[PDB]
Amino acid sequence: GLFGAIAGFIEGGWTGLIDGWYGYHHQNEQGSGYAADQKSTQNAIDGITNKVNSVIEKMNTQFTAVGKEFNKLEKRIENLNNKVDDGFLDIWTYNAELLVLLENERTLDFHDSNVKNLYEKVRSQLKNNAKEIGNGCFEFYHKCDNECMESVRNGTYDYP
Amino acid sequence: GLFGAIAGFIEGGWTGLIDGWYGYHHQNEQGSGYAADQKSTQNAIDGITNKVNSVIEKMNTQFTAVGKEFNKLEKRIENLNNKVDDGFLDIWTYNAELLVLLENERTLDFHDSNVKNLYEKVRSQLKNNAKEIGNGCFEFYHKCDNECMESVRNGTYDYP
Amino acid sequence: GLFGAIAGFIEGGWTGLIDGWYGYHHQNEQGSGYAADQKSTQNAIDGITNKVNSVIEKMNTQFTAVGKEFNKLEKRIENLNNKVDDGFLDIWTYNAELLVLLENERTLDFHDSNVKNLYEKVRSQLKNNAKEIGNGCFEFYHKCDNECMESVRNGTYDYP
Amino acid sequence: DTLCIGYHANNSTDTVDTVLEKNVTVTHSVNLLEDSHNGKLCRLGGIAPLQLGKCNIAGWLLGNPECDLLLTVSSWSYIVETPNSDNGTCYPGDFIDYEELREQLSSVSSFERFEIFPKTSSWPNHNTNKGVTAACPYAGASSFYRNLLWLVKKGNSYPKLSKSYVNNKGKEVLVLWGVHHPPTSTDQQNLYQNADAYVSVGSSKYNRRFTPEIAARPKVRGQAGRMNYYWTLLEPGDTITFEATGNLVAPRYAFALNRGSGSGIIISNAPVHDCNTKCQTPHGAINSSLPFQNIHPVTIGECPKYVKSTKLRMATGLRNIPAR
Amino acid sequence: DTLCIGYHANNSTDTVDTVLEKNVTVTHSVNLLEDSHNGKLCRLGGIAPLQLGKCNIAGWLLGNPECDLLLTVSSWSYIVETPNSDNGTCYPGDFIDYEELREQLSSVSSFERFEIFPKTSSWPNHNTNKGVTAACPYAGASSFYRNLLWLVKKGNSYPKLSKSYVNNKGKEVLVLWGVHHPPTSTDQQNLYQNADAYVSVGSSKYNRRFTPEIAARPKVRGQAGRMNYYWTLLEPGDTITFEATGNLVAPRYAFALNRGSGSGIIISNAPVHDCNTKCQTPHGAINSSLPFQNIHPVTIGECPKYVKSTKLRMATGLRNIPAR
Amino acid sequence: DTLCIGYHANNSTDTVDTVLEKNVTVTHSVNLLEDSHNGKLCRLGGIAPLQLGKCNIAGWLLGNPECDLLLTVSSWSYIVETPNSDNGTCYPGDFIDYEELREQLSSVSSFERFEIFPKTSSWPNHNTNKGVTAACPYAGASSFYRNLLWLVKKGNSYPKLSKSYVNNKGKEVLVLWGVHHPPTSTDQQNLYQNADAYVSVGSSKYNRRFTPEIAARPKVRGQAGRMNYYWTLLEPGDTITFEATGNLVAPRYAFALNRGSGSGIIISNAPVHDCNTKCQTPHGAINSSLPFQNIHPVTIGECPKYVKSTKLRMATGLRNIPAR
Ligand SMILES: CC(=O)N[C@@H]1[C@@H](O)[C@H](O)[C@@H](CO)O[C@@H]1O
Ligand SMILES: CC(=O)N[C@@H]1[C@@H](O)[C@H](O)[C@@H](CO)O[C@@H]1O
Ligand SMILES: CC(=O)N[C@@H]1[C@@H](O)[C@H](O)[C@@H](CO)O[C@@H]1O
Ligand SMILES: CC(=O)N[C@@H]1[C@@H](O)[C@H](O)[C@@H](CO)O[C@@H]1O
Ligand SMILES: CC(=O)N[C@@H]1[C@@H](O)[C@H](O)[C@@H](CO)O[C@@H]1O
Ligand SMILES: CC(=O)N[C@@H]1[C@@H](O)[C@H](O)[C@@H](CO)O[C@H]1O
Ligand SMILES: CC(=O)N[C@@H]1[C@@H](O)[C@H](O)[C@@H](CO)O[C@H]1O
Ligand SMILES: CC(=O)N[C@@H]1[C@@H](O)[C@H](O)[C@@H](CO)O[C@H]1O
Ligand SMILES: CC(=O)N[C@@H]1[C@@H](O)[C@H](O)[C@@H](CO)O[C@H]1O
Repeated sequence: GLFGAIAGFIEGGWTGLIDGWYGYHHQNEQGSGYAADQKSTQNAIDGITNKVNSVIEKMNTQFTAVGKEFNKLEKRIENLNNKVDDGFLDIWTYNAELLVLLENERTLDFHDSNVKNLYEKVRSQLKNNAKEIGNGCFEFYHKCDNECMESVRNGTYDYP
Repeated sequence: GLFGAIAGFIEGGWTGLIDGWYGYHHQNEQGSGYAADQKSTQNAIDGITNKVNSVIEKMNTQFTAVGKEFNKLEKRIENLNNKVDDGFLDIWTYNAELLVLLENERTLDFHDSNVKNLYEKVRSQLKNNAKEIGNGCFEFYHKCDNECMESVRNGTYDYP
Repeated sequence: GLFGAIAGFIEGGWTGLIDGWYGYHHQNEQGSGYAADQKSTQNAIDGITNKVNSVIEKMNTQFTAVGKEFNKLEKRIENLNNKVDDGFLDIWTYNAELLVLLENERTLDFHDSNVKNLYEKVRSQLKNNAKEIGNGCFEFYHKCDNECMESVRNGTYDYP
Repeated sequence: DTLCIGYHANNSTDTVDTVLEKNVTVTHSVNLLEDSHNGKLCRLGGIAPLQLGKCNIAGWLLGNPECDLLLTVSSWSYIVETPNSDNGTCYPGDFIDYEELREQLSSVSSFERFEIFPKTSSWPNHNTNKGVTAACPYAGASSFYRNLLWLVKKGNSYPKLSKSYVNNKGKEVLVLWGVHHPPTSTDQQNLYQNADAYVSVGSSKYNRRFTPEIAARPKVRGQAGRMNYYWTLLEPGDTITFEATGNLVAPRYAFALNRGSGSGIIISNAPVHDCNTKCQTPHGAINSSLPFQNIHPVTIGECPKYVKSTKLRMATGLRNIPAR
Repeated sequence: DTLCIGYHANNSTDTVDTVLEKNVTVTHSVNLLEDSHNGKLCRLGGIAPLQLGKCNIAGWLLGNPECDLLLTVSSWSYIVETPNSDNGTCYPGDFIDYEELREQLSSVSSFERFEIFPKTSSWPNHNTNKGVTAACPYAGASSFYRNLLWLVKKGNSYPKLSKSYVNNKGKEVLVLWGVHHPPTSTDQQNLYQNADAYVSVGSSKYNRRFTPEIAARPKVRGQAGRMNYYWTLLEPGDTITFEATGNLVAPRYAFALNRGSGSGIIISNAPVHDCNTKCQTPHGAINSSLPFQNIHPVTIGECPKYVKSTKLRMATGLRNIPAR
Repeated sequence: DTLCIGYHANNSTDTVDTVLEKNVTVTHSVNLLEDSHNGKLCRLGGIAPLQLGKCNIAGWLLGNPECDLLLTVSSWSYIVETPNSDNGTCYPGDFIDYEELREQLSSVSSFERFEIFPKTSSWPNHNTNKGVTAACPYAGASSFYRNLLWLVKKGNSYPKLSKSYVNNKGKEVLVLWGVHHPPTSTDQQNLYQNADAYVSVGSSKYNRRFTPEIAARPKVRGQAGRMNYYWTLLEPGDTITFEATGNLVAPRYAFALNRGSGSGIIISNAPVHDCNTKCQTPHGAINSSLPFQNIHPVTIGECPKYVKSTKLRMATGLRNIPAR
């Protein structure tokens, strides 16, 4: 991870979480479970969607492209024509793979950055009312019930 | 934000700050106001300047480029010539937009990273002598006067 | 630095460290010295190695590419052929320099990110048992001997 | 009471490569590379393609005896030649600017074939029935091109002929013709009487003179002689005039062309089939929304950008760490 | 006492797009795309362009009667043809390797026109005054090209002529000439006496023979006959020899060319104007430092790289969050 | 007791550029640009290159008298022409489709030269010893091409000759020949008797007729006449027939070609040398693993992608801050 979060200080993922890419677990007296953070997950979905669309936009559509014939005394232009076809073919294959290769890295870092930020956000919300256990978990001091957990999620919580 | 600072934990910008991109506000007894952090702002200006110049450098100048005529029995080379012109035209338009598109993202993240670092720097300077309020503000404990604020800025401050 | 670590809050490098890119110094009663963090250094070496190989992979090998002659009444195709050679030549030179230019930035940030993470990792390991001096140094409270230092390195340490 | 911050994970096996690491399992991804086709030649714009089959453009335009099947076709979505399109010029000879004509046909979506010079009324003073040869057989008997007329002398006389045509089809008219070259001066006389004949063709922009070149050449399809083929695109309103004192293989049928961009000629062994598509390749039709395809570089219609890639998967989700 | 860390913001409305988000307002940015021109054809290197106006390269070099305006021009920064450059070969015929000649002229910055074969002294034995035609009129009267001389028989005699020229201009010399083709053998005799004439042209590297091709062709500008135009670039020190027994339209004026890279021919309706520029396009001149422009792909001089882009703005400042 | 976290540093002086900062010293880097060669022309695949030296392809194939050195060479790794490769067609004339032939030779790795028409047995009725000229000297005496035979009349008689060759070399056969053009009809008669001769060449696909073009042209190497050169690639099993009543410069030696992709012709003044390489350029051989090189765009074998770059260094280590 570029931001140390995913596969970093938060070792693994939750097959349990199933409403988004980023979320909370929570283990209150009333019970446990998982909850996805819409705010986060959506902004990510929008960004990634906009990214894929932007990539596709940059690539043009292939229209009618057929060969040409050349007689036995036109080997030079036959080759020139061939050099041009292979030429652009190699350029675009290069552009397509290189673009995808590089954006995949950026996308993964993007997610890593998002997890990281969600943590820091939650962290500065709880401040003293809990301690950093590790693996991205906060152990409360003032027993946080179900509606208390929810307050942390929607960023309302608020309690010095 | 990729670094959670700009439009992140520091929600907005200061139309008030007008000497740089990054700066401090400060609200001492003697008075308030804004002050830009040269060190930061300059290193950013240098970097961005070097970035724009580097982009322009990679693009070449267009010299004399005029068409060619072909008679009624040279439709194949007329098309080959056309396929080459459109070919490179699409390649360079692609390169120019894609480069700009990608660097704009990098530039914004760059600024985000700079704000973030300026904060952490200031933070580790004050340590215990103040608390993190939020929105990138530090509330002092030992009443920091005008020349005290300045010490934080120029990184001299120094006081366990 | 994009992550504020290298040439940032850890001002310089250690010509003394010579087993990796990232490591610890340590100044215990028993003695001082330097030690490289394999885990870190290796993952970096693997990544950079994979990066360089990936770059080279994207570039193709140049096979037999020789000129063509044209007579005095084929100036148009002689120029078309010339426009195509210079064309792809400028495209690939652009691609090669731009790729290298951009990855050099990414590589440096990568290292910066690694130093940064190694710090935060060590930091959350020591927690209360030491204080953050600055320049990426931790001053212990409970006198950490040689085998104690080692425990911090291999991430075993463990002591609330 | 505890509250943890984590990220999604699932049973996905999708993998993508990155600058720093290869084969990284992801939670979500989109394949951008299309690699499937139906292995069939379908119609575009609801119009069937012209399957030349065993014939090639030359055989089709000249009217080789083995291409009668194509006689009634006059509109197509694209032209198809096969690895067995060998029936072209059954009579040995050079087809001038042949590739150019092929290039011209690439933007022709249809034509109106017509008898520019009716056989039974345009040549009162020349024979119009002995123009056949064993090199261009039909039903075992000697024959000839359906769209040309091999004129020979009548009762030991070949008067200077002069025939003109004015184009009012309101569009380009493709006119084809030939010049015959007997192997000996004896044959030159048996066929055209005049020892020193010439063929002359002209329009507002076309102007060319032809001279018989008598000589025995290695036999091809039994012929030691040769027959050269020519063509020109007569513009609307222009006039083409043919003048000859022998050796002229006169035009019989010509074509008023209709341009209709976005078409071409392709070589394929894929079978034509009652089916529709917006994208056609020599291997079969593509039906995809993906930005790329690695089926074939030659394409007709609306298609994905061809590329040499084997895989092009873009990561959307994040690194999948189920840690089960 | 408080100390906050923040970032700049202002009244900027500038917007840029990014991979993840479109239309992002920024505090500072630079436009890299030039999209303005003065809609005028200016001079480069302080030299005016050659405006062919109603004439085209053919009319200019041959000296079409409607191009006298161009007669005194011998240096230019670039050549300009318009949508109405129709005056070329007033006498119907084929101009061989015409496109090639145009390509050649693209690297010619000037020339020295000279009378290679003076009209009043080079043809003692042939008539030099009856070479006019209604196809090439001037002031309502029949005329002819200013740079060629249509030679015809003198007192019912057309002796074999032989004229040579040795090039000491120290540079390439463009020599142009024509070969006339009467519509009938009667005219062939009225003009040149000799029924079977020929024209022969040769140098150290050029060698070609021409034969009259008598035949009536669809009339163009009243002519049923044709006149073919030829040219060649005689190298320094080389010699060109013309030999003919009729049908030769002899060179009168020729051009010693001066190469000077960085020029060309463009088609434009933009008006020439007393103005200067370092960059010229068919639509008008560009005056910019920007790396790009979307004005026109065809360019002359020092210009920004053409591109199909509509917008190319690079962000320099940061996301603008004034939050007013 | 203290524990610090730091990073490597050393005495490295390596520098790299980045988007934001230029000239950044690094601890480790790899140069991707190869810029060294041995300035020598070596052999590839263990085979020496064919050094034409003072001759060019024309001189080599025709057998110019000054190229006897090349006579015994029949296999090469690549062909080399120099800035002084001037010995080509010693007898002034046009070499038809010469560039095309050069292009053809670019994929020929070797051939089997053979006497297609033995000199002492193929022309019983024509003289085979007077075919020399001062334009193609050897040892100060008049001579001629080694691979062609200039046939002239025998005892004031030049009968219609007819010579054919059937190709069983199981591969393409390159056949070259010429057509001579005397400066005067007198010479036409001294050399070939027949005033109106013709040369005819044909195969299953080739068919062309040639006519003497008598005329005095500027002298080149003392010749006012001209000699045009022609060639064709006879396919396996096909037959080529030559028929002439004069002016034919008959083939003497021909070449059975062996194709072998991955070769070509280069122009260089670099010296051939007893050495081996997998990559060859006109300046010298490259021996590198680097992905790039800026030595030369023209290359033969396995080489690094050419690029205009001066420097291409990729950072592997980190920013070097020794702070000594
Ligand atoms: C008339 C014509 O040109 N058609 C030929 C036919 O003669 C020949 O027998 C057959 C086999 O190759 O191919 C084509 O059908
Ligand atoms: C029908 C006809 O013209 N017969 C020929 C036949 O003799 C020849 O073997 C074959 C292949 O070239 O082509 C044609 O089928
Ligand atoms: C000398 C010559 O070429 N005459 C014609 C002229 O009659 C005609 O009106 C003009 C425009 O159509 O073109 C040419 O100038
Ligand atoms: C056989 C032949 O071509 N002879 C000439 C030779 O006399 C001349 O010196 C050389 C270079 O100028 O070119 C040719 O080799
Ligand atoms: C021909 C040449 O100079 N190349 C040599 C190669 O033969 C040898 O195996 C290698 C060993 O270090 O060094 C160079 O690559
Ligand atoms: C040719 C074919 O079978 N492909 C069809 C396509 O025509 C149609 O547009 C698409 C969605 O409507 O569904 C595909 O299966
Ligand atoms: C009068 C004459 O010379 N012939 C044509 C005339 O029909 C036409 O109206 C004019 C303007 O286009 O162009 C001339 O060339
Ligand atoms: C050609 C034009 O109009 N552009 C002017 C240029 O002439 C002048 O030399 C320059 C000086 O700053 O300013 C440009 O805007
Ligand atoms: C003797 C001979 O044949 N060689 C001549 C040489 O003397 C002359 O200097 C050179 C000039 O181009 O031309 C060569 O053909």
